[PDB]
Amino acid sequence: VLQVLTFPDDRLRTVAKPVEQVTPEIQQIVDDMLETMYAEEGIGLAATQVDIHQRIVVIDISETRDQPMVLINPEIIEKRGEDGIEEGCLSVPGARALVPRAAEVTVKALDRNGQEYQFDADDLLAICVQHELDHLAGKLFVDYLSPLKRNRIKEKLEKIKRFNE
Ligand SMILES: [Zn+2]
Repeated sequence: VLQVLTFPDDRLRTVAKPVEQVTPEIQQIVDDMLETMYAEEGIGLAATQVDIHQRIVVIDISETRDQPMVLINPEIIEKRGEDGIEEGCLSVPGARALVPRAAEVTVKALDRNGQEYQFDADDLLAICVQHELDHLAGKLFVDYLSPLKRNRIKEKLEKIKRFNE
């Protein structure tokens, strides 16, 4: 029954806790998060973004939208090089900006079945991994921008929700 939190919500700054065991409940969070992500046409989503404060990320960067990746307790064990591309975020609707990142990452994680696995990534996946793990640390891509640009984005989003609740 998930919707995405939007900047400047303080719940987006919560540091996620490790998942302890991959239970059917965790599997259900995973499934729901993938449905949300596809419906919002995203290529990644962190649990923190739907107010679930546990280290779960889902990603699909494929143009055919059928190559899902599930990352439970992901950890970047090595970063190499520098790169960056234009990023957006379902939690920052309407904003896009170049973010400096590592070019390559080595990532360890559990899959949807609790199997630990390790992989290297570059290009869009490396970027999306970094972006999504930032969320689990309470960081948003607008944190890499200038204050004036970030403040404008914040003010525009606050306006949108000013009559809520
Ligand atoms: Zn994001």
